[PDB]
Amino acid sequence: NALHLEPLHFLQCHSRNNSPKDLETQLWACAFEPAREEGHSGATSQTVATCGGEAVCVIDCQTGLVLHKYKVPGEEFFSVAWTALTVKRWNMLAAAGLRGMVRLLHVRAGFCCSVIRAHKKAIATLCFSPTHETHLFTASYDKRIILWDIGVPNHDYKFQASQLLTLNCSSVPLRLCPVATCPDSFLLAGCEGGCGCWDVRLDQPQKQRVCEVNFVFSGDSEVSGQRVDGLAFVNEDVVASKGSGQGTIYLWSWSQTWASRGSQSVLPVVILAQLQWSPTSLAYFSLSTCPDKNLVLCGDEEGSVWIYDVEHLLKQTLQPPTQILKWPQPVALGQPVTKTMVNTVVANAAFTYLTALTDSNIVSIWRR
Amino acid sequence: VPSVQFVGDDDVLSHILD
Repeated sequence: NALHLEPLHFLQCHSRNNSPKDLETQLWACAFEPAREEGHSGATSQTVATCGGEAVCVIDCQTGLVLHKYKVPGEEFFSVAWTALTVKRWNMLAAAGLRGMVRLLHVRAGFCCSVIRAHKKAIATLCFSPTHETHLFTASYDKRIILWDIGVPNHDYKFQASQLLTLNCSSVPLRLCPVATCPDSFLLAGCEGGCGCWDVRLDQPQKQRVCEVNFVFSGDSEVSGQRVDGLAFVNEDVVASKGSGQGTIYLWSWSQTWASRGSQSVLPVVILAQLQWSPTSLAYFSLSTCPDKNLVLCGDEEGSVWIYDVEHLLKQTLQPPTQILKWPQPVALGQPVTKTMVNTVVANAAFTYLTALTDSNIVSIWRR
Repeated sequence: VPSVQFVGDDDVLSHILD
């Protein structure tokens, strides 16, 4: 336990039919709330939004209490994302999934402000611009990524959303990731068919845009054209990305890759290092990062969290994790939950709280 | 090791409404 992490809570709060027996609902996404005041980093945020089944929960990591819950019959929520708006700061929570609708929650006030019918198919994931807090990307099974401006809320807390760009994908988009050094100019997306970069500059005049560069990670025909289901920046230049069935997380340089590009629409990335991850062929284990601590985080099919401190690596063969945080088999209904999978793992920016979501209707909360 | 804590709808502190 080199990172000195301890399990704090295992919350069963997305249960179907309000049942204590639900140890099966898949939890799909989680996101720490920003600071509640402008100018604060929010790095020690201890409030996390989670979604799964018909529900979005907002949880205090410290106490484990569910502060807020939003439930929509017949929805299946796949993605949550926060944005800090200036109205005084309002922390808005966007939630979406099966129904193709973005539901904008004013959490503190206790209600859903507005709903955007963004797609006619499910939304796989949502992502706000870090710099233009009203700009929202929605990625859908209709093989589009749409960039929205949700606008300012009117006096009665209503939003009038407009469409800024449509990004056309050759396969379903799974994971969104703005380019760290130019997040309103280029967007990365991990898709069922690999990882791409789209030009999202609004000063270019085309409104429907195909991928500018499709990336290549391996010359192995066994992996060519395979999904990229985890994608995040470890620091301003270095991207961590992965697919399934490869036992590997790739660390690559945005700047060196982009510099090599020219006009090529298909481009091998400049790889900096490769990390050993689980060998599972199972799909949709996403990764995340904690840049301030130089960490990559990725759950696996046994419910472990692989943790990599890549500082020394990136300053100077598959590299091993720094720590593998095993599933601690907490007791439910008096019996150990001996098996689960952790498909999403997210830490606050200071790495004082870590949340690991399972396929067992359990939100795992660890403290450092 | 904490056990799994069930949080039912009546245990939530606040429900968000439409």
